[PDB]
Amino acid sequence: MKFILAEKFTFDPLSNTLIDKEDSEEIIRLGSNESRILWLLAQRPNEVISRNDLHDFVWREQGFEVDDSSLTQAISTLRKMLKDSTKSPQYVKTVPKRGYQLIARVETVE
Amino acid sequence: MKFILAEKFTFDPLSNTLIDKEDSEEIIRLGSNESRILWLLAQRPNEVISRNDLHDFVWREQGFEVDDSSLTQAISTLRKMLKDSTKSPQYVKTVPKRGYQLIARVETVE
Amino acid sequence: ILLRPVDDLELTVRSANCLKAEAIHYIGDLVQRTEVELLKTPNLGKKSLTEIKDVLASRGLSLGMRLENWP
Repeated sequence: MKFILAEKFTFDPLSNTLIDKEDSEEIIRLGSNESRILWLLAQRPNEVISRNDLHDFVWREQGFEVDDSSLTQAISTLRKMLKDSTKSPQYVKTVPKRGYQLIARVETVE
Repeated sequence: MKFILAEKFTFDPLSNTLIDKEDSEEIIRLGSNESRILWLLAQRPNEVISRNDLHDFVWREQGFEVDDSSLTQAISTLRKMLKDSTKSPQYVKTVPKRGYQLIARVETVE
Repeated sequence: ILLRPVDDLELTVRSANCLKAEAIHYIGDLVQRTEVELLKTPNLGKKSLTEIKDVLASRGLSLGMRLENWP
């Protein structure tokens, strides 16, 4: 099933592609880790998810263990490639001591 | 058991032949390894397969003993024969440390 | 020596994470697995293997040796 974020981007959890409607010619390529993190965010629309829980769901299914700086770097690359605001709450933000938040709307294509 | 891939190719593993919808007369010859690779990708359309699984299923059936990088060479040859850009994959994706992916549409006639 | 936590080995955090990937808990577990078995691992590559084997040689017990009735 394909998801639409903030009526602007479209993304699918199964093929890991991003499409911007403003520039439909340029497909945006994302890494597997950030794509799975964003999909997990989309599964829970706009409610807080713990850093610990999202981290362990993303990487323990991968079969291997990494430090928690990897999560921060993945979110940094997610915000950078999406051209989301550096620290304003436009699409994705970080809520301290509680976890991570998404602001973009969820539109299931099918 | 013949497949259609991405609404463009017709794949025959029993005859290891690849046919284009654009080029119906042109039938391209693929080696045994590439045919088995694509056959497993088709048997699991879009679920992520593992490198150990491919090396096993391909070369444990014939009893061949090859190194792991032979899988990489087989995938490279398949990519060059499918005219699939590695930078922007449309048929075969490399999911790092998990294996490969068949993102193209796969249909089973009979 | 074979009964100490792999923590007491002074290895790079990458190596420790990789060893937790295979659930290596204590030392001696690390020594009954050869180099080819270990290298077939996500993220446990060449330089990490050289570091782990050099620290093992500082312990003096390189990878491979077998013992009796463990544990």
